[PDB]
Amino acid sequence: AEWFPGQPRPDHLDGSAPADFGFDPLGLGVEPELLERYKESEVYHCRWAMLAVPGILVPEALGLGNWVKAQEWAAIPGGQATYLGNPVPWGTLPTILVIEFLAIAFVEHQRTLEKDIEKKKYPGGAFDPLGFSKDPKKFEEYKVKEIKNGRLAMLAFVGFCVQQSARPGTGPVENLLSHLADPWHNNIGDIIIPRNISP
Amino acid sequence: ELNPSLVISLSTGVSLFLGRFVFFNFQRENVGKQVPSQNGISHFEAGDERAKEYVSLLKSNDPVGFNIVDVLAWGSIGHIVAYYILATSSNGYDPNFF
Amino acid sequence: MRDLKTYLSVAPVLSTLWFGALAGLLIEINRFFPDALTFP
Amino acid sequence: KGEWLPGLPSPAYLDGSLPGDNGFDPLGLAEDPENLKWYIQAELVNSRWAMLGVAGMLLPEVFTYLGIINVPKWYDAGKSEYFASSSTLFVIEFILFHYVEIRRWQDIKNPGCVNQDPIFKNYSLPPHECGYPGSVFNPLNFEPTLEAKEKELANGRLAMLAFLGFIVQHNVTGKGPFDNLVQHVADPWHNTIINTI
Amino acid sequence: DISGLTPCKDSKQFAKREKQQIKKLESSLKLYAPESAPALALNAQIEKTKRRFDNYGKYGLLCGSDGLPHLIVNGDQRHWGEFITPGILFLYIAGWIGWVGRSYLIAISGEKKPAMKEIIIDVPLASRIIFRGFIWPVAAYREFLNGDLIAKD
Ligand code: CLA
Ligand code: CLA
Ligand SMILES: CC(/C=C/C=C(C)/C=C/[C@@]12O[C@]1(C)C[C@@H](O)CC2(C)C)=C\C=C\C=C(C)\C=C\C=C(C)\C=C\[C@@]12O[C@]1(C)C[C@@H](O)CC2(C)C
Ligand SMILES: CC1=C(/C=C/C(C)=C/C=C/C(C)=C/C=C/C=C(C)/C=C/C=C(C)/C=C/C2=C(C)CCCC2(C)C)C(C)(C)CCC1
Ligand SMILES: CCCCCCCS[C@@H]1O[C@H](CO)[C@@H](O)[C@H](O)[C@H]1O
Repeated sequence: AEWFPGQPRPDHLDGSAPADFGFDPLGLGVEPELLERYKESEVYHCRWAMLAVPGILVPEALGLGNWVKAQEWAAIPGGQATYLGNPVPWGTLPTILVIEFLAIAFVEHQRTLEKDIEKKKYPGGAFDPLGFSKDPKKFEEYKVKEIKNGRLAMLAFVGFCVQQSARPGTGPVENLLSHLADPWHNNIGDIIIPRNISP
Repeated sequence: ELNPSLVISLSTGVSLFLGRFVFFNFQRENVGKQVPSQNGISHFEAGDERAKEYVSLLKSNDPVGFNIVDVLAWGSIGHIVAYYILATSSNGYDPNFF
Repeated sequence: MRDLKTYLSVAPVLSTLWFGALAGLLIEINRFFPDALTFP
Repeated sequence: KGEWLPGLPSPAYLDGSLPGDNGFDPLGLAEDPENLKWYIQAELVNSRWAMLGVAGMLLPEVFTYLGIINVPKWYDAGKSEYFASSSTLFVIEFILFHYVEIRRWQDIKNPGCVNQDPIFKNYSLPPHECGYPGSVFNPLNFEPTLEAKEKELANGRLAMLAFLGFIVQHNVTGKGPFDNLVQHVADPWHNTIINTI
Repeated sequence: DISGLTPCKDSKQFAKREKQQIKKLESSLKLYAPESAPALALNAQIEKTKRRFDNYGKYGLLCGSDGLPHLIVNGDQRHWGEFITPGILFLYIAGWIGWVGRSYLIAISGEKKPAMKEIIIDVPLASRIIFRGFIWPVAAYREFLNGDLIAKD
C-alpha cells in the first residue's frame, strides 16, 4: 500500500522490500548502498526496541520498581542492584560496566565479519533453531511482521521517554492507569497547554 | 584498598586481548588505507629520509602480525584505564543526585 | 498643463511632498498621543 | 455576471463562468490561475465555517433573550465547565481536523485521489468538482445548480462580514450582538458607532 | 520582578524623579506673572509630565535602581507591548513599502526606456500599486509557493 494516499511514491522505493510503504520525504535512502545500510540498521534497532518494551513494562507491573527508578541504585557509592527483590552479590557499577563493555564489544564484533548483505539482517542458522525461515513465502511475511511490530515498539520507546520527561517520577504503567481513571482530564492537553490560561 | 598491581595487570591484559582478538581487523584494514603522503607520494618518496618506515621494527613472528608497537599502544591504553580506576576509587566523590 | 503635471511627478518634488505629508502625520500623532514608550 | 462597481471593466481572468463572479478583484490577487484555484477553495471553506459560526453566536442569544433557553454568551461559553475540559477537547479537535483537512487537501492537489475510503474499500466518492463533494456529503440529493452555488457564496460572504462585525462590536462595546441590535433599534438616532467613540 | 527590577508604581526613585522634574519646572514659574502666557505654557508642561509619569505607572513598566523605565524583550507575555506588537506593526509597514516598490519596479520593466519612469514617476500607476500592500503578506506568501518571488537565474 502507501503511507500517504494520493501521493506519488519515490523512484528509489518500489515496494519490493519488506514493509515498503514508500515513506522517505527527506530522500535519505536515494543512494542504494546507504539504503542497504539503513535497512540493516532499522532491523537491528527494531529488535532492540522490541526487547525493551517487555523489560520496561513487566518489572513495573510486578511492583518491582520503574524503568527509570531501577537505574538509580548507582550514583550512590554503596549502591547494589536487585533482581526480583533479591540483591545481586556482584551487582556493583564498576563490575557490571566492565562485563557489559567486554560482552557487547565481543558480540557486536563478529557480527561485522558477516559480509553477505542478506545475512547481515537475517543471519539464520543458530539464530533460527526452529526453522521458521525455510519456507520462502512464510519467511517474507514474517519479515513484514517483524518490521511492522518493530516500528510500533520504536514508537512506544519514544512514548516512554517523552512521558517520563513530561511527568517526572512516573512510569508508563502508572501513566496508563492514571489515564484509565479519568480519561477526559488526564491527557496530553495539560502538558502541551501547561496550565496557562492566556486571558 | 585496591591493589595497584592487580588492577594494572588486569587492565593491561584486557586491553591487549581486545587489541589482539577483537579490534585487530578493523585497525589493520584502517591503517592499510591511511598512509601519509605529500603531492601524491609518500614523505620518504618525496625525499625525506627521516620519514622512512622501520621495516625491521614492525615485523614479528606472531601468527596474525602483532608487533611491539601494538603492544605499546594497547598497554598504554590499559595503563591509562588502570590508573583512572585507582585514582577514581581512592577519592570519596559522591555526586549527590539522589 | 500636461508638462507641469510631468514636472510635478519628478523625483525631488514628489519626495518633498511625500515626506512633508509623512512628517505632518507623525507630528499630529505625537501631538495627540505624546510620550508613547509601549503599545497598549 | 454583474458589476460590483458599474463602469469598471472586469479583469480578464474573471470570465463570468465561476459562481459568484461580479468582477471584484481590485488588488489583483487572482491574476495567476494557480492562485485563483486555491482562492476558490479558500473562499468556499471560509464561508461555510463563518455561516455556522455566525449561526452559533446569534441564534442561542436570540433564544436566550426570548426566555426559551438560557445559555452563556458566545464570548463567555469558553470558560464554562463541561465534561471533558478545554485542553482535551482541543486535542481531539486537532486530531480529527488533522485527518479530515489532509484528506480534503489531497483532493485539492489532484482531483481524484481520496475518493475511496481505506477501511471499507467497497465504497468510493463518485467523480465531482473541487469543493463540491456531494454523494455522502449531500444525503438529500439536492441538485448543485449554478443558482444554489451563487446563493451559497452570497450567504457565506454575508456571514463572513457578520463575523467581523460581531468581533469588532464585542471588542468596542463589550456586549453581545443581539443586545447591541436591541439597543440600536430602541433609539436609532442616539445609539450608533459615533456614540460609542 | 524580572532581572531584579521593580515596577515603576512601587519604586521610590521614579516618584523622586517626578517630583524633581516638577520642582525644576516650577522654579521658572516664579519669574512670571501668575496670569501670563509663559506661566500658562509651563503649567501645560507640568500637566504633561504628570500625565507621562502616571501613564508609565499604569502601563506596568519595570524600573531599575535609577527610576527609569527598562524594556523587557525576551518574550514575556506581560511585556509584549514594548517590543513584540510594535515590531509586528513595523514589519507590516515595511513589508508594505517593499512590496509596493517591487510591484512598481516590475510594472515598468518592460518598456522602451524604463529609466524615465524611475526619475519621473508615473503617479497613476503608483496610485494603482500603493493599496496592494494592505494584503502584502498573502501575495508575498503566494508568490513563494508558485515561484514568482525568487529569480532562479
Ligand atoms: C454585516 C453587516 C452589519 C450590520 C447589519 C451591522 C449592524 C450594526 N452595527 Mg456593525 N459592523 C459590521 C457589520 C455590520 N454591523 C462590521 C463588518 C464591522 C467592523 C468594521 C462593524 C463594526 C461596528 C461597530 C464598531 C459598532 C457597530 C454597531 C452596529 C449597530 C448600530 C450602529 C451601526 O449600524 O452603525 C455602525 C455600522 C458599521 C460600522 C458597519 C459598517 C460595515 C458594514 C460591513 C456595512 C455593510 C452594510 C451592509 C450591506 C448592510 C447589510 C444589511 C443586512 C443585514 C440587511 C447595528 C446593529 C454599533 C453598535 O453596536 O452600537 C449599537 C458600534 O458601535 N458595528
Ligand atoms: C523597491 C525598493 C527596495 C527594495 C524592495 C529593497 C530590498 C532590499 N534591499 Mg535595498 N535599497 C533600495 C531600495 C530597495 N531595497 C534603495 C533605494 C537603496 C539605496 C539607498 C537601497 C540600498 C540597499 C543596500 C545598500 C542594501 C540593500 C539591501 C536590501 C535587501 C535586504 C533588505 C535591506 O537591507 O533593506 C534595507 C533597505 C535600504 C537601506 C534602502 C531602503 C530605501 C527606501 C526605504 C526604499 C524606497 C523605494 C522607493 C523609493 C519607493 C517606490 C515607490 C513607487 C511605488 C513609485 C533587500 C532585498 C541589502 C542587501 O543586499 O542585503 C541582502 C544591502 O546591503 N539595499
Ligand atoms: C470562518 C469565520 C468564522 C468562523 C467562526 C466560528 C467557527 C465561530 C465559533 C464560535 O462562535 C461559536 C460557534 C460558539 C462560541 O461559543 C465559540 C466560537 C468559537 C466563538 C470567519 C471568516 C471570516 C472571513 C472574512 C471576514 C474575510 C473577509 C475578506 C475580505 C472582506 C476580502 C476582500 C478582498 O479579497 C477580496 C474579496 C478581493 C480583493 O481584491 C480585495 C479585498 C478587499 C482584499
Ligand atoms: C610473548 C608471548 C606471550 C606474552 C605476551 C605478553 C605477556 C606481553 C606483555 C606485554 C605488556 C606487559 C605490555 C605492557 C605495556 C605497558 C605500557 C605500554 C604502559 C604504558 C604506561 C603509560 C603510558 C603510563 C602513563 C602514565 C604515566 C607515565 C604517569 C601516571 C599516569 C599515566 C597512566 C597517564 C603470550 C603468552 C601471550 C603468547 C605468545 C608468547
Ligand atoms: C493623485 C493621483 C493622480 C495624480 C495625477 C498627477 C499627474 S499624473 C502625471 O501626468 C503626466 C502627464 O501629464 C505624466 O507625464 C506623469 O508620468 C504622470 O505622473
